[PDB]
Amino acid sequence: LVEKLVAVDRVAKVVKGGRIFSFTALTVVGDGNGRVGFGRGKAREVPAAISKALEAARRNMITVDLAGTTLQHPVNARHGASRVYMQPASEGTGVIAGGAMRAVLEAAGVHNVLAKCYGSTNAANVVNATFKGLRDMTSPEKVAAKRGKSVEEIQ
Amino acid sequence: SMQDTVADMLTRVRNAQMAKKQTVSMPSSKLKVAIANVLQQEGYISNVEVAQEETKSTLTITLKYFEGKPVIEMVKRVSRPGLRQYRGKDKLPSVKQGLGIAIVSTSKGIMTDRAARAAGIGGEVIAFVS
Amino acid sequence: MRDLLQAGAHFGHQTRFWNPKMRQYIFGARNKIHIINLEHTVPALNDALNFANQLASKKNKVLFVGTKRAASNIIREQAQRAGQPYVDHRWLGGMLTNWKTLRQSINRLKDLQTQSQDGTFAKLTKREALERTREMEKLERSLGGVKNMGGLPDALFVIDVDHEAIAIKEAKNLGIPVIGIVDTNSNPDNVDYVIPGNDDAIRAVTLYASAMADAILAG
RNA sequence: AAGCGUGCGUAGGCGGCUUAUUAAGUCGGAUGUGAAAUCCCCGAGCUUAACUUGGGAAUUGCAUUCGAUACUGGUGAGCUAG
RNA sequence: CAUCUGGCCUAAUACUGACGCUGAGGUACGAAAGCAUGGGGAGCAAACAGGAUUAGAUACCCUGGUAGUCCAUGCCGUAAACGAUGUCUACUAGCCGUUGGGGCCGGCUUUAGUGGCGCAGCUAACGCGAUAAGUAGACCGCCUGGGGAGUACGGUCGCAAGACUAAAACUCAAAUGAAUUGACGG
Ligand SMILES: [Mg+2]
Ligand SMILES: [Mg+2]
Ligand SMILES: [Mg+2]
Ligand SMILES: [Mg+2]
Ligand SMILES: [Mg+2]
Ligand SMILES: [Mg+2]
Ligand SMILES: [Mg+2]
Ligand SMILES: [Mg+2]
Ligand SMILES: [Mg+2]
Ligand SMILES: [Mg+2]
Ligand SMILES: [Mg+2]
Ligand SMILES: [Mg+2]
Ligand SMILES: [Mg+2]
Ligand SMILES: [Mg+2]
Ligand SMILES: [Mg+2]
Ligand SMILES: [Mg+2]
Ligand SMILES: [Mg+2]
Ligand SMILES: [Mg+2]
Ligand SMILES: [Mg+2]
Ligand SMILES: [Mg+2]
Ligand SMILES: [Mg+2]
Repeated sequence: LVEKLVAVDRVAKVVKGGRIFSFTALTVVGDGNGRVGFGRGKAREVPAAISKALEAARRNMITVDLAGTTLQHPVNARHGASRVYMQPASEGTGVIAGGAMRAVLEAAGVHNVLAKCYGSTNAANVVNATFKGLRDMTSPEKVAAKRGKSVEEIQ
Repeated sequence: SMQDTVADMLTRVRNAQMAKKQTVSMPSSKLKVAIANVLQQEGYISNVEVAQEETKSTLTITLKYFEGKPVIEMVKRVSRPGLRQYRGKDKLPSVKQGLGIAIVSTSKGIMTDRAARAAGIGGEVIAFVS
Repeated sequence: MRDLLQAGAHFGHQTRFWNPKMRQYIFGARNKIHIINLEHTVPALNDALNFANQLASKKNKVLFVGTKRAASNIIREQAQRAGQPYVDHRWLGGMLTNWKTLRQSINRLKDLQTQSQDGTFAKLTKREALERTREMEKLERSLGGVKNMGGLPDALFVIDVDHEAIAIKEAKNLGIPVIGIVDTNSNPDNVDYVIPGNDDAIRAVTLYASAMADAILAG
């Protein structure tokens, strides 16, 4: 279960005599075969917040059916003001994607994909959108299952 | 006034599927019935029944669910009265790489995109269903 | 199916507070009162009540939730008359989710209820002894029927889908199974073995509880 | 940042249902055309490479002609949910 | 209160047979203030005058007070003219009020309005939620960082006050929305 720390920010809160500082971290975990999850942590120091985030990320994991090591079809997804588009590529390309997206793609076992973010590039909302896009992508088996056909009769 | 009557059928169906209705009933016409039969063959709905009253006919579709989700996930009008589509034969659109159908009107009737690439034709693109 | 129509489960609530999502199991409104469907109650109560024995066979216990003040004094009895856990004072937010939190309270309570009546706690003041007694008694108020658990349950059995939401939500969070007597004024939303019935009556609640304890008795 | 203060209306755009016909949009085939160079692909000369060069592919545009009629348009005949 | 007059709702029965929707230009109407001619003028009251308060007080407060507010006949064409939400059509859980009708046995149901809650969905959030900001279709209007500037010049309109149409050089790296934790409030 390989772990990928995506973002680490320092946030402040006003009190009567000055500022109280703290840290948030956003991390991704996955194995490399179709299971990935993401989480967030908060703490007064950076390693403590990272630990908290990783523990919150080891739940909220999902499973995703994928054609070899690329997507089954093109995916549109969004969370809040962030939009992500993903396309299956053919072997020999890498993950052509930017930052927050890769960690969700690389940690689930995707090796060839064309990906592009529109809208806001907030890392947390981008990771949320990509997660939602992989969670609701379907394979050629569930489609024929729910339609009363076989995998051959459809394509 | 209502001016697209096929988009109205697709909207009635889309709304019923997310209100979890069992059947949906609309006014009927030859093109609506043809499209619903293409939906039935592909396995997206269960049953299609038309019934005439004295002069006007009403059409009743019976929907499908699976794992507590509706079977029609996406249904989209493509060629509206404000912009008609008319693809050729190399340019027929493939919906979700082939895990969905595209309803096409050609001079041999209404069919799906994969069924018209075989015949070597293709006219107006009615809708995408995935 | 006649004992179903016998205990008082015929009537539901009044025809203004009905969660609209429970109409597939509604019959009519007599004197402005909706009635459950016995065909949908007695033929589903048994489909749910098979699972209690089919689980106790492997011997994994099930928690029992009732606190609505009209079925707490029946849940006190009919739940420890079958050798299982119980909770009948309040849902005590975050027990099935922060179990590692309430565990220390349960340990301190077992130590204060095990070393105060069998360990000869002497050489102390009477006022302090009475204070510690009242403290462990209030600690037993909402932890006593769930003392010898040490593990997370395998399924819950509720008496009001409405009044026990902090429990059903926690169950769905932790992925456990849940069975409840959802009435007409209650949403059948996430209780996974749903049984209709008049949750507000002493008789119907007690008859369902007796059937549950008997189902778990064939162990 | 962005619904005219509100109507009514001209050009325009878009328009219910059934049927017969037409074949303009739409779709298919065939024929002529789309200079060479350039871009791309095999491979040949330069010691290699730039570079030069053989053959292809492409130039999916245009026009002419023969067909197909589901949809949109035209024409005739019907209907009553607007 | 009389006279003249427009629309809406509601029930049957009959009739016509797509006669429709939207609309660039164009026209009609359009609060208050203001203008023109002729009247009227109780109360109120821009301007103005005096009395206070004040460091000062061209203000707030007090005593007065003319335009104006009213009528007749015309002009102006603008407002936070706001639901800050174009018009038209269809569809999608429920519960509680209220106005005008129809039906039925105080209550039920239906139809056109007008309010409060609220599932799904939607939204940056706040919120909206059959009177949508949900799901869709038809046509129109408008937006493209802040200032300069809704201004200059040219034109049209107006008695004028002005309205409408509508830039640029130059300058800056922000300006803005919604929510959060403090602090502060005559
Ligand atoms: Mg604004
Ligand atoms: Mg308006
Ligand atoms: Mg016209
Ligand atoms: Mg026309
Ligand atoms: Mg032709
Ligand atoms: Mg050439
Ligand atoms: Mg006609
Ligand atoms: Mg009248
Ligand atoms: Mg006639
Ligand atoms: Mg109009
Ligand atoms: Mg205009
Ligand atoms: Mg005065
Ligand atoms: Mg204005
Ligand atoms: Mg405005
Ligand atoms: Mg009402
Ligand atoms: Mg009424
Ligand atoms: Mg509300
Ligand atoms: Mg809307
Ligand atoms: Mg909005
Ligand atoms: Mg001006
Ligand atoms: Mg504040």
